[PDB]
Amino acid sequence: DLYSRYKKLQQELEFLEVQEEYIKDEQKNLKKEFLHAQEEVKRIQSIPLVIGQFLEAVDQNTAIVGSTTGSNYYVRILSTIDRELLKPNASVALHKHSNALV
Amino acid sequence: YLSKIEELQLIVNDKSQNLRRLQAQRNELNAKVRLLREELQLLQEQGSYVGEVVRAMDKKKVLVKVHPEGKFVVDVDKNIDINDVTPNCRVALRNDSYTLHKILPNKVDPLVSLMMVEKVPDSTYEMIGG
Amino acid sequence: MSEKKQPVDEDNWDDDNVEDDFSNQLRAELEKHGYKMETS
Amino acid sequence: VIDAFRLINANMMVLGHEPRQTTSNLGHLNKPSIQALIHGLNRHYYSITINYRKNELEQKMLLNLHKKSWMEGLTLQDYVVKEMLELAKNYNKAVEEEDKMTPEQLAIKNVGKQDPKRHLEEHVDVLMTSNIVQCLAAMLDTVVFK
Amino acid sequence: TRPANHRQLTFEEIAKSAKITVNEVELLVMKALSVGLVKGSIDEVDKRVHMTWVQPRVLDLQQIKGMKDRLEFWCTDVKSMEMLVEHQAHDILT
Amino acid sequence: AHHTDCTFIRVSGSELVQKFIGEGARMVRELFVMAREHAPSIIFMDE
Amino acid sequence: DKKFHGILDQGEGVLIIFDEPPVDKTYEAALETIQNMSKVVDSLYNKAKKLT
Amino acid sequence: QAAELFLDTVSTFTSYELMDYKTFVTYTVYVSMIALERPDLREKVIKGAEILEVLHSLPAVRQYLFSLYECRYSVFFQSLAVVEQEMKKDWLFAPHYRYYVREMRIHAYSQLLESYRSLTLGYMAEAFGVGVEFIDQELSRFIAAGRLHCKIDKVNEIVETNRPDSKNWQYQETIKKGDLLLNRVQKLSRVINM
Amino acid sequence: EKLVSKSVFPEQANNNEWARYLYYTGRIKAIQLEYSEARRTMTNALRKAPQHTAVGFKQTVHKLLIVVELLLGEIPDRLQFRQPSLKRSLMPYFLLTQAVRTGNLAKFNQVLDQFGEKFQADGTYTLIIRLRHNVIKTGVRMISLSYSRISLADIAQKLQLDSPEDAEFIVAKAIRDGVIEASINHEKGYVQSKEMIDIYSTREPQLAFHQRISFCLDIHNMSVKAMRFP
Amino acid sequence: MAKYYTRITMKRMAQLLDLSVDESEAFLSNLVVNKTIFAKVDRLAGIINFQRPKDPNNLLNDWSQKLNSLMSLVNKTTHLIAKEEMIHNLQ
Amino acid sequence: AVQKVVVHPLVLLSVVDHFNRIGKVGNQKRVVGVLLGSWQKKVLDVSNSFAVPFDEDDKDDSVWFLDHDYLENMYGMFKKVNARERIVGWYHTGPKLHKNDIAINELMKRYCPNSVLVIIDVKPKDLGLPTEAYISVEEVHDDGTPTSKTFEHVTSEIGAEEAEEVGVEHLLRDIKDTTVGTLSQRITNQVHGLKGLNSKLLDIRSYLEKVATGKLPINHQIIYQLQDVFNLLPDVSLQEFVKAFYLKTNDQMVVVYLASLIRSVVALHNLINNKIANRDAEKKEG
Repeated sequence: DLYSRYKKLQQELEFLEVQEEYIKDEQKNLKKEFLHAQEEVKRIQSIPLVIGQFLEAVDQNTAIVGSTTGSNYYVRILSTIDRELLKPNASVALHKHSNALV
Repeated sequence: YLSKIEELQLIVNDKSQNLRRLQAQRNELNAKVRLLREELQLLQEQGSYVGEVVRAMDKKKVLVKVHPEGKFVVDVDKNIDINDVTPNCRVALRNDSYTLHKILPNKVDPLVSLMMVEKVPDSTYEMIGG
Repeated sequence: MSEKKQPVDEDNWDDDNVEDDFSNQLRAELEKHGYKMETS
Repeated sequence: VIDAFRLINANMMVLGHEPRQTTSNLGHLNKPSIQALIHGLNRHYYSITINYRKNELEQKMLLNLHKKSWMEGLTLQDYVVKEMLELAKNYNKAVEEEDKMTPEQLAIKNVGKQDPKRHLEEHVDVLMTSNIVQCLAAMLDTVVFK
Repeated sequence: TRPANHRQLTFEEIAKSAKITVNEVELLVMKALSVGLVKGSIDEVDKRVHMTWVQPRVLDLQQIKGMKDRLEFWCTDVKSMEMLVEHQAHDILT
Repeated sequence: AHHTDCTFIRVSGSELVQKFIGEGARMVRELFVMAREHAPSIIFMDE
Repeated sequence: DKKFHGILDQGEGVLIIFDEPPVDKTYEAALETIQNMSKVVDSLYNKAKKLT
Repeated sequence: QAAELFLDTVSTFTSYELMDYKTFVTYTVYVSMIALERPDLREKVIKGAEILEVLHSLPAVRQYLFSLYECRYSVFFQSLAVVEQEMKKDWLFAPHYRYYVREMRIHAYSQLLESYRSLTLGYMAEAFGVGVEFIDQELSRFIAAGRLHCKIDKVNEIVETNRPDSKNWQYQETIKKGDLLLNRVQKLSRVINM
Repeated sequence: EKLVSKSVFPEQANNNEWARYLYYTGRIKAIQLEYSEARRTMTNALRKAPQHTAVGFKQTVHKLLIVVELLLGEIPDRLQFRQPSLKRSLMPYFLLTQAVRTGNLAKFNQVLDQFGEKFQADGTYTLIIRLRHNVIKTGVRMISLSYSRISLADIAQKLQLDSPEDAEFIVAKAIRDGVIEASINHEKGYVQSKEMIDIYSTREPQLAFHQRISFCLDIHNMSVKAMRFP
Repeated sequence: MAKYYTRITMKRMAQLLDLSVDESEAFLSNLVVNKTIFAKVDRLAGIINFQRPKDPNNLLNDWSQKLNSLMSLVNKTTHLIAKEEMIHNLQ
Repeated sequence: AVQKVVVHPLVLLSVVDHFNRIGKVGNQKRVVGVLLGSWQKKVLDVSNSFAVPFDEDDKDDSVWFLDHDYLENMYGMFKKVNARERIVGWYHTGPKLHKNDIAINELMKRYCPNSVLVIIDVKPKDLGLPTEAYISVEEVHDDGTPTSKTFEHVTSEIGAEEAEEVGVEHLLRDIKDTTVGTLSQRITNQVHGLKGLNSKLLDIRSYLEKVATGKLPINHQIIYQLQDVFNLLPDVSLQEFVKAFYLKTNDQMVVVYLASLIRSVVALHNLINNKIANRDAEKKEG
């Protein structure tokens, strides 16, 4: 059945190449989504931000801070900001709605 | 040989599946980075207030003073036991229902700077003289 | 993967190029070059 | 942020508030779910799903007026380019020269235990896009004009 | 009237143009240049003009230069080259 | 302090707290409470 | 050494005294390429040892 | 390396290997000028406090060291000949006697040429030895070696100048490092690529 | 026939095999009088020698490169590589390189007779036989780099030409190929030998210093090839 | 003196400056004391090259020409529609 | 006056919605509405607008009706919603301007002291922007054209709004530098090469066509004056632009080289990052 097997192997390559195109096409679509989401992370920072003072970091991705109002809040630190800057109380911009460390 | 060696040529084309695995890994890798941005939708949620527990009572009720306001009785969350709550502990009160979201440490006044444990002084036991 | 095949067919270097350049020359040893200028 | 709400009658409370003949639409309705403040006053009201009405030419005119208009699309003159570029290219390359030291550290490091090495400094794409687009001004130099 | 090429002209033609002697035109071209009604670049190698900005009161004839003699014909050439950019990188356009 | 294996607290500061406009019992009551949190602790006083 | 910053400016009739020798690209690339190739040398050691 | 490690002129003590501190100085001046740039030569040897007394003792060493800095080309060429006899006679300096003299001649030729883009060979003769042909033959051989970074001319009898490294040799400097740098990657990729 | 037989296989997975192909391909060009292409091929072949090739092996590859460069007339000193086994076979070539620099034919003749053996074993002895005439070319190349506008009589003194007319004949040979335009006046100008001008990596070499970058930038293919392997 | 001219004679410029050619170098030293700039004059050819002093990269020259030539083209197109409409007004 | 005419996006959509509202009758062939905007400065910005019922007739373009009541009542109610809002002009579709427009303009001039006409096209095409700005004024032409009363083109822009493309752009969008120089150059060549040629072609055709139907090939000073400004570059033969040699050509090489030399360095960083990424990280048999 060598003649039949030649057709069977040929079919396997044809199916694989047909599928191979799909992965690249979806991957390109994912690249566009990554850029759009990255812009959204930049967007939260741009809106007017209430001034705040860092107080303590309970854990990575979270912090305890006192704003100009002074009320202490369990805010979430943004991933992009360098962690070393966060440790000194210094001053941290807070998103008005989130209160997060923008 | 024409129909028994041409099938062998299709075996050469089998290596494209190995390339498909490499691209499949990239599809997952891109998915992971975008999923991290989907995780960043969490940053939108409002932060819970930070308050100190004056004392605890039974039936999942704790007396916690808000930092700029007044005493509030709060319902403890399932994650933290009433036993875990203690007097003079800086818990987090939920933004809407004032619930006990979590227990936060570092409940200490300016004296923390005085600790001076960090940046331990240069080793000098050998440098000391007689 | 030794080729083989073709067997059938500073401390002592670096200055070798410089030495080769004037190995034939420097018979004057510089002092004669000065004497040649004196004759000139 | 806009959301749409319709009240539910107290008499209707005994009856099921919203019988569903279609599971998928309820699932789409489920995706918004409820807001914590809305949950506080949710009783006596039911959230109703809101979707953009079909937009075709309306979508097309804003679409035409987005990249061409809302974003910069002069097109006749859409294509600094050679004045401050030399400063930007030197500055990013200088940042890379300092940044590349972290990758040099990773290769030298035995790294038996995995540790962050500040790699993926990248900026290679940023340099590539800036140098190539400015080099594409050659098309303006000898083709778009004379 | 002439953009480049014929715009550049000998001092003697300017001498005829200013109705003055060629030796005199070396002095005369400077006086004509002095009026500086139109900002331009002038080379005194042959007193050739090849200058920059000029304001014509009106275009000569039927604006023949404006037709395929200068404009339009060059624009037709550009779009064919634009097609060459598309052919060079059709996949990139996506 | 370098060769300790214990929390080292340095309290050579004078009185800014207590009944002044500052804070209450910070120099002593608070310092001991922080030392309680870190059980192996040594406090160095310079006055 | 330092001076007018013009080499033998005796012939010209227009004058050419100027010095412009600090292009950042030449210096920054020359340093980075030497430093980058150090990764190439080090990477060879890491890969070769695992390879054999 | 010796000129750098002979920085300890201040404290050579009276080492037995040195016949005298005076001998150590004669070696340090001889070794440093070959390997020292003009900014270092003024800072370390011409303005050197300890070396100056020792060169006060030796008139020849003082004239030879001073002439290169003073740009007294005629005196140094004669002085270099006196140095050659001493270098050949000296043990531990005889093996490189030829390299020292020619390298000094290359450094001397570079110094006067750096100032002028155009130099008549007659002018070079006036600065150095009188014979024009002898400067010309050294010029051609040094130019051939790649030393003297200049292009000679005949009949016009004017020596011109070569391109600056910053002006255009920066491209050459990137390519020279690049050729070895690129060559490494070509060989390396094959080993993992197999 | 081998040149026509040449096909694809740029994979060169062995790499040593590519050096082996290059070593003969360079040999073919050297015997075919394409010395300039051959030296580059030999250098590429010399670089790909992972195996020790310590005795009588790499030395043969080195021998071909040095002879072809000498055939070009550019003089390569042996100090750059100088492998000890290359050195044992290089006692002839090294003296021959000194002989090429020297104007003494008798020294070259002594080297040819005394060291004819071993070079004949290498099989590059025929290249040495052609090199005997090539000694004159080395001097002219030195003159072209050294003098922008040398006198015709001076060229006659430098290369010891018997007559000025013989020197003019040598100047026509000097133009040859791959050297700066002589642009000889044939009168007062003599060997003007004017060098290329405006070679400042500016507009005149704008193709010159941009083409060099294109090749290195083309090697960015390595990022695509390795990325494919996972 | 500036102007856009290129090969105007330096001796003629001295005559235009109303000072003697023999003492012109001293008279032009007055220009040096004024230190107005060095627009450039080639005395070897006896020509004042008063067009450009110290040549920088001509990056702006392409940028300004490109911005203006393109801007004039849209301006021409924007006016073009009105005139085309006027022929259509009678058509 | 009317130095620039920014049109808010909400108004730009409003014209299209009206065309659909009257889409049942295609006889009108245009949409006419009162245009309300604020003259905060010389810049004119159009804001919320309403459409007055109007009929345009092919019979001599004299049968035109504008309802005084609709214009007055709606404007007053809309002004009650926005104090800043005021009549600033009128908007019409029908890209070719009808002769009747000037008569409608006179009524528009009466309602607003410095009113403007925006010829927004409900069906968008390609190039430029949808709105066309025309202001009709009466003056004596310097050359001496009789009457000299005509609409004059003015610069037009798009207004700024928030959360407006969530309805539309969310489906697509391309806000990145990835497509810069990949397709952006293609669009400019696509339009400057063809659309710029088309307007010049209209004038080149006008050399005989303007004689045949156009006002005049030798007319409207800017026909030659603006074209001569466009011909800042000579246009033919020597040119002295890219043929400068020592000037622009030498500079083009210096910048292209400085830009190119980074790419050789750029390749080095990218290639070695791939070698560590695949040669070491992929090769982990364990």
